[PDB]
Amino acid sequence: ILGGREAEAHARPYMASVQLNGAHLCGGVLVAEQWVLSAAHCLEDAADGKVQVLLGAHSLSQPEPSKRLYDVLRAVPHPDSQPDTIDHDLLLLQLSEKATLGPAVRPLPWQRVDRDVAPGTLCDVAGWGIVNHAGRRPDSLQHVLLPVLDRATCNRRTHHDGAITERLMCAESNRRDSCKGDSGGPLVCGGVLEGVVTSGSAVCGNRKKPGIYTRVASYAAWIDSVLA
Repeated sequence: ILGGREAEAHARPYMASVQLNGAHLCGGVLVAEQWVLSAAHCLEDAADGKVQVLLGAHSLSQPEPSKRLYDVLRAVPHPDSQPDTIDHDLLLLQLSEKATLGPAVRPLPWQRVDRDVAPGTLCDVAGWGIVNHAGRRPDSLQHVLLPVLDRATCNRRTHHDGAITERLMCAESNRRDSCKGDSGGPLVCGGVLEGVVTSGSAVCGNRKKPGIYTRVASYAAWIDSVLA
């Protein structure tokens, strides 16, 4: 997270660290007691390759009562996701067992009605992604507040050139943006999960390139069917 701030420890009890071989790979959001939502590309490339999810965490390395590592029973990427596209870039992970809920671990309500988030709404995105252009990554969770950018403006050639579908959304990324390792992370509006960070970035904070987030409401049907 670029242009952010260390978050209050465990103030976002839904926050997940999706992990590969003991290292933070991606953000994630606990959406049901045994299900975490993330990005499909976090996993694409394959793995062979131990995937796990850290819940109740603030610091990735330091001891905390609420920290708990879960093995993953099944990785369900969205079947229409492709390793070379930003489209349908969602991944569901069933935990080895239902999560132990508490002040530091709680599922987050997500959006099921397929309407756009009003442009100008301030939404909260958190993660352990790189914090500067030199590529340094935080030990503890960062967050930032970003205004939602209208899709029309986000589709201008200078920005993303018509690529932002009705299934995607944009947030302003002028000095403040989500970066590499923030993928799969949650974009949260008024206490409700609206976005999942897609593939970005490392080219983090270019205002001419807004942050792209997959709209969860667009994949409500899919999420439910996997969860049943």
